[PDB]
Amino acid sequence: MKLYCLSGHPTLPCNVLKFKSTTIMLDCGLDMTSTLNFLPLPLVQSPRLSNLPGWSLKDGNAFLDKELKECSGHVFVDSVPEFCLPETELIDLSTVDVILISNYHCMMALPYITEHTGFTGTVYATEPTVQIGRLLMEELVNFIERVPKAQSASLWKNKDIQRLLPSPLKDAVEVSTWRRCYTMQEVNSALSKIQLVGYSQKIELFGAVQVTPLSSGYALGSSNWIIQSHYEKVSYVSGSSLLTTHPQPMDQASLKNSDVLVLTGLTQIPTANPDGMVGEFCSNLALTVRNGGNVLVPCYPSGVIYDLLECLYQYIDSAGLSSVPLYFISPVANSSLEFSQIFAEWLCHNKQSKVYLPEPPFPHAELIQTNKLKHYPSIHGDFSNDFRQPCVVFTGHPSLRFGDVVHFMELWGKSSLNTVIFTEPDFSYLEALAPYQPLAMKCIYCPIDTRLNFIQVSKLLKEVQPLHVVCPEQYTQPPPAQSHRMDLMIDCQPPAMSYRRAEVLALPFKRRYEKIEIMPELADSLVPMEIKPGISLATVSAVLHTKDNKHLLQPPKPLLSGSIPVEQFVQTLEKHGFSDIKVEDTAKGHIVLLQEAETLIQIEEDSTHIICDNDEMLRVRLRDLVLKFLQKF
Amino acid sequence: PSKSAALHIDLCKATSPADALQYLLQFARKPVEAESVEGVVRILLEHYYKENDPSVRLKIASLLGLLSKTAGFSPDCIMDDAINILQNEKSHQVLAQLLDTLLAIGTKLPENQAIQMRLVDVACKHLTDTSHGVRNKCLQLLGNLGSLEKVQKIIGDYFSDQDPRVRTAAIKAMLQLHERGLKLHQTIYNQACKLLSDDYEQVRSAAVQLIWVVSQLYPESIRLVDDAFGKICHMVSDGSWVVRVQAAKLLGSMEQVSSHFLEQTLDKGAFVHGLEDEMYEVRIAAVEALCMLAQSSPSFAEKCLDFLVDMFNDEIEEVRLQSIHTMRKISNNITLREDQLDTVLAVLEDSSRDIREALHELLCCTNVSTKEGIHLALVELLKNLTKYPTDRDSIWKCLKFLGSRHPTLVLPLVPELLSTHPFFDTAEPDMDDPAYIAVLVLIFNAAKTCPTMPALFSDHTFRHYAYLRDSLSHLVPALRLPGRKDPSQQFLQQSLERVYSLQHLDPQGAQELLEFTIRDLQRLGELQSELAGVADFSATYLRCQLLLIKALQEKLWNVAAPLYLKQSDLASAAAKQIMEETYKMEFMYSGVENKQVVIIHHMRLQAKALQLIVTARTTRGLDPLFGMCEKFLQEVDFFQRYFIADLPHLQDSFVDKLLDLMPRLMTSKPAEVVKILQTMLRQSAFLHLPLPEQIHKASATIIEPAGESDNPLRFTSGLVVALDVDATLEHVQDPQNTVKVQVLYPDGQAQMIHPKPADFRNPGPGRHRLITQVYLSHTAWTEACQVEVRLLLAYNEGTIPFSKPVKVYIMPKPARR
Repeated sequence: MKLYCLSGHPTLPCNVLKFKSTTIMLDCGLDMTSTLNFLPLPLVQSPRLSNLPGWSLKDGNAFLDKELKECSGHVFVDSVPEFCLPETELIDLSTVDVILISNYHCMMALPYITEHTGFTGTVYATEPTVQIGRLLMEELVNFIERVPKAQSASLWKNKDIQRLLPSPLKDAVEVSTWRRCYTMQEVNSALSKIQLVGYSQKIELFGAVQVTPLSSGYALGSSNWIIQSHYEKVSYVSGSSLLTTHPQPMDQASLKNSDVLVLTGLTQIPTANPDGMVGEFCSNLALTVRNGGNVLVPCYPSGVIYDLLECLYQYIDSAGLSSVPLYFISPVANSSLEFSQIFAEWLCHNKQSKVYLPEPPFPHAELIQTNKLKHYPSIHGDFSNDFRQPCVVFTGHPSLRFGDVVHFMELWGKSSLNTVIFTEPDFSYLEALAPYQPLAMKCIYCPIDTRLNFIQVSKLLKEVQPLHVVCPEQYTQPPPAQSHRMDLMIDCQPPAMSYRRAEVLALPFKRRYEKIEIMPELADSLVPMEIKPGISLATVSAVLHTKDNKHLLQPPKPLLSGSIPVEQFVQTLEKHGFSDIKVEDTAKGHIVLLQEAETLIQIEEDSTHIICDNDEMLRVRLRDLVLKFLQKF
Repeated sequence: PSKSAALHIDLCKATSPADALQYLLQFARKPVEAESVEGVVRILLEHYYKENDPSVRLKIASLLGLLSKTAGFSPDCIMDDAINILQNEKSHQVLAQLLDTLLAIGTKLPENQAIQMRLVDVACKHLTDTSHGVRNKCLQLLGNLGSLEKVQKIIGDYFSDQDPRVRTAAIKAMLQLHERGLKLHQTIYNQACKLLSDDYEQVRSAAVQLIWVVSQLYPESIRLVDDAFGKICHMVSDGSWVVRVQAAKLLGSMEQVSSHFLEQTLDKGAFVHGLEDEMYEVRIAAVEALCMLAQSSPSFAEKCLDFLVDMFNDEIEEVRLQSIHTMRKISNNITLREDQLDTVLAVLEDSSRDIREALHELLCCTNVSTKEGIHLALVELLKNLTKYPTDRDSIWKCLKFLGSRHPTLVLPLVPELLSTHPFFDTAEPDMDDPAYIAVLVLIFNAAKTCPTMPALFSDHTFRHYAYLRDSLSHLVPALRLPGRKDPSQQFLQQSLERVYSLQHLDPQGAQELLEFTIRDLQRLGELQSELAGVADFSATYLRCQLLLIKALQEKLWNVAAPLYLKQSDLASAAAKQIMEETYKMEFMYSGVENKQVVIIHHMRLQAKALQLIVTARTTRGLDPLFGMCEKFLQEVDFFQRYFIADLPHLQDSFVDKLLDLMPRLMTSKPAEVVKILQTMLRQSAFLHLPLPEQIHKASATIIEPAGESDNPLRFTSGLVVALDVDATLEHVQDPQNTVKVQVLYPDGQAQMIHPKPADFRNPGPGRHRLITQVYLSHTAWTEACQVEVRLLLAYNEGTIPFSKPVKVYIMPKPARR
């Protein structure tokens, strides 16, 4: 019953679980914060990025002038951005049997583990999760592909170079395990081994275990999983929004009567207020378009931008700003809005009741019959002859290192008239502006997070209280920013547990009570033999048919208990025909003698001892006589 | 050393889950040992073997197996692993570690007998765990350790064990046994045919493979392959799709079957259900199966013909492309009576470029026996031409092959297809209309065999035949119409011998001979095409020698160093041109070996000597000249080190007698060194270059954009435009790491675009096709200007040009508001 922890980032987790015989590896998150350590990838070269001073160590021995280059007191390594994979060498991942996927945010690491290990098993996920995961995979591989960069940087990974590097480059874990991006073939192959599961589909694995999802509400298609036998249940929650959102609401019913409630995937910033925070979004967006000038929004193709669009649409009807247009620039844009439109039964119950009426669930359709939202695959085409200053532009990857976001982060990043609106968590705000400083572009950190914070985490834990709690130390230890306050933590009173990156934890509950099935002939060939009130007993003897990890019982030793009374023994011997039987007493037992069959029997406390002659019928008669004056176990 | 230090650090720290796991992970992730001392480190792995916390032991023995994968150890590691398996058998994790180490050791290097594959297999078979602890993985252990070419009984009784995972691993062991031969038996057929209904996934997808392999072993059961193939066809109808892929593919591995039961697949039912269920996997597997079993069976092929014409509306480009392939492979003695309408209207699509060229490949290899089919095919392909004036060469090829395949069917078409009015004079059609040319190339490719066709033309048609024969000789063939009824090698050798022998001249005469032979070699390279590469190679070498001699006789070495004319120097740049030319020899030219390499490296050493002496003449700083002398001497050291051989074959050269005076070159003032280098270059002998037998010069032709288009590419300021470049590469080795594109803006700033290896095509052995998109952006212009695009060849640290420039008009505009 072993939890192997392979990911150190709190909300992009990977956890192998050796249960009965299964090796269920929950979630495959690809840590993209490592990509923040590099230079961006512009589709057309800028004079600013090309002409930057190369940093030199004070020793001067290494040829790291061409390796890493500095900008405004911050240095970055100049190559293709690397990706922080989990340990594929802690355990042999070909022995991983079934991979479970919670959401599309923890699916980006799937091609690495599924085509560079030997994993011959199957991966299970909900079909919204696989569709938006496919579109995000194509997004990432297209943006990393467009203008190729060769990994010419290698010497910064050795130990003495990296401890002689300055900050933030010291803050990097296992740079040797970082691997370049993945290609078309393992995109196609990684989405072939996947299978389509439904929300709380009672699905069995290998005849041994049961897995099932639940609604999470973190995103469209997000799932919280349960691995259970009939007598134990370990549940894995990764991302939930019990705050009012668009997808199907969180389930609180299959979480209870469980022992482990692993708290993967909480909020990035506990100190937030999403309704007022998107109010702040509408406020500064309105201010910037009112002064006259575009706004830049780094965004994923899916997720929270959908919610943003809704309120932004509404805010037009409150602002009288129908003149400014809305642009969505992404190579998966039309398919993203399509899959937003279609995956509708997985939304809320009242949103399902909106699907009852023939109306589009997501209101960006109403944005496109009003000619407000314009989606384009790329700048290479229809965007050139339709662009309108000022605008609201939604761009590529929010890490600010690859996509079309780098082009609009240049060009327009020269005047204080414009602003860029960072809205998505798990990417550091000041670190994203680090290659772009010095800079006059207005910046507002306005992050919208839907994941539950520590107050409702406490409510969840006091609602469906487990036997054990598993979480990283970032939930136990006070956060590095607001370390001065104790309040926003995990607040439970069992001893909670803490896992770091690449750690082994034994779950302290032992399997002891398993399950067996009986065919009815044996069930009818059993008798109850009630001896002590309330507590029945029965003798069972069979053979056990073994098949498909669900054991049966088919037809093809019970022992004795209870001290025998000597007086009743000699009385029933006298009444059965035996005669001239003499009894003498000792300190603790009795010696009884039958002259027939030359029999001497001694009785003591929890002890009987018969001694007979060469007889058979009297011997077995004494056997059935003494075994019927007691209780069988 | 490092392994001993790591072991000492691990023993000193001795933390249970902290130091051991992190230390093992760091040891694995940092580097490989790549030495025999790692085997000694295996003894260090034996030092930590006797410890608690078996996760750390599992990681340690995984590291031991990884070290065994480097082939550092041999039998000692095998004995240690056997001792650990026989002693430290403690639960599933240590069992996994030991069996992984045994599997690594068994396939590490030897894979031989004498307790290298037999004793380990016996130990694995004797240590079967009670529940999944080793069972699947000890079965694959006994798989990869074949005992002798006679042990299948232990696999045989394990077809009916508990775990389906262990069933799959027993299956994979049976696979790897068959891949080594081993003369499989007959009862495996019975154990396999009882193994279809396992009532669970992931075994049937391989049980179909077991049925295939024991069926194609030998067909003797009662008839064996018919029952097995019927079972496979039954498995085609399974609900799961992976088993359908496996069933279709593994019946596509079959090659023999009874004929009548093969027609039974379509009527009274496998292929009637085997197509229209799933994505390209099942469909492509089934149609590759019908490819092979239409190739193997000369009969049946009308049935696969009309089971392929239905599946044109599958809305997958991959399915369309591979469907065009699956009927172009089976187009032998097959005609199209009624099913030709859909296959010619399937061309109607917006771009479908690969689909269109595949369709033209299909149309030139098909067979048809009707006249109206020819009429409809011609009018539809002319409609294709009038809708896409892009692929006239491809349609000229397919119409040529269509005329050559069957001439007879188009004889009545000629009175109808062209204006042949009986009494009215037929006006001369437009010669430059590239649609009449296609029907002419049909007509005159179909006119080669049939005699009753010259009488049916007109006078303008014979003059059109004259021009088509003289212009496009590779399209129309020669007819019997009454209207239209090595010295270079010896010359190159004689010229090269005249250059090599005639070297005892006045430098004026040597310069004149060199210049004449340069012009001769360029003219020979332009005239020839088979020997163009060798002529250009010799021209480049003699150009290097010409510039070296011309720089040697210069007025710079007639006055003293302070009396230097900076502007009048001609020998300064000559070093740079000969340096670039040495790059040109060792990276432009395809087929070269070590003799050409050593000669052009020697010429580079002479080039660096010329650069050294001119810089010594220019400057007066003692430290720079001393330093450059030190770099030059270590370059000479590098040259003699890497080329420690071939000095006996190359005689009386600059470098030979350079190394003759080598220790005095070590101990001398740098002025003495540079004067003796001047004296050294004056009687430096001219080397002979043995030309390689097969050489070809690399070059590129950017076929689009042509650059003659007057229309501008128009976009908005600060935004990007993508112009598609298609270029043809010939005789380029490894274009993926070498060839790049360069964009010169008319403002001076340049862009070096690396291509994608996926966008490189390979249209044959020697020519490649680069198709990429070039990304351009600027900050608005006042009129549409000329942006330069050129393909560059890169090498390791440099880039040199090898393509003709092309120019494009670009118009960036501001926004309207």
